[PDB]
Amino acid sequence: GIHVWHVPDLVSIFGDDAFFLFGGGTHGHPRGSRAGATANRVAVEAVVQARNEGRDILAEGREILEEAARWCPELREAMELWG
Amino acid sequence: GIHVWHVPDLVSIFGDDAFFLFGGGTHGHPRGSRAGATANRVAVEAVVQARNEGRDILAEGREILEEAARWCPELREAMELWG
Ligand SMILES: O=C(O)[C@@](O)(COP(=O)(O)O)[C@H](O)[C@H](O)COP(=O)(O)O
Ligand SMILES: O=C(O)[C@@](O)(COP(=O)(O)O)[C@H](O)[C@H](O)COP(=O)(O)O
Repeated sequence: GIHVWHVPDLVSIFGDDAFFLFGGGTHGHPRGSRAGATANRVAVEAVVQARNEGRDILAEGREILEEAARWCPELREAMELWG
Repeated sequence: GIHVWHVPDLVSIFGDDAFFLFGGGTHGHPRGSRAGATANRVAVEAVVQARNEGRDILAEGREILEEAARWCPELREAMELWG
């Protein structure tokens, strides 16, 4: 039962050599599966980029996700729906 | 100085044989011009189609635009920002 909000913690644990499966976190998006997949893809790619830039993921996950939703609506709707 | 909110009034006054120019209503979108041009395009087609459906425009413009924004992310931002 993972969604966009769990992306920063997941990247902290598993690094880059792992699979993240969003069963209900993709199809549960308020605008279908295409938006849900884009939201998760944007969330992961944004958190990884910040980690590669030296930011502290565990502490700045919320800020990274907000900054990415600031330019991606699909992630914005995903976050405001869950958690 | 016309934005998405004025589309129900513009379509009612002018009909379908006219040009609508969104100069500052396209580039003033909180996410650029390509996002702004989509919100203007979706708003017009939603109002025009709902007029071909027989629904009243001058009274149900707000509702029509809200149903359009429910599935268009670009239109939702434009309606939130202006008015
Ligand atoms: O069957 C399910 O629920 C899932 O498809 C999750 O889909 P959602 O993402 O929609 O919950 C997973 O296969 C199980 O959770 C496996 O968990 P484990 O890896 O512990 O076996
Ligand atoms: O200069 C401007 O304001 C515009 O570029 C509109 O920009 P916005 O769309 O940002 O207002 C138009 O040329 C004038 O409004 C013309 O108005 P008229 O058609 O009455 O000459």
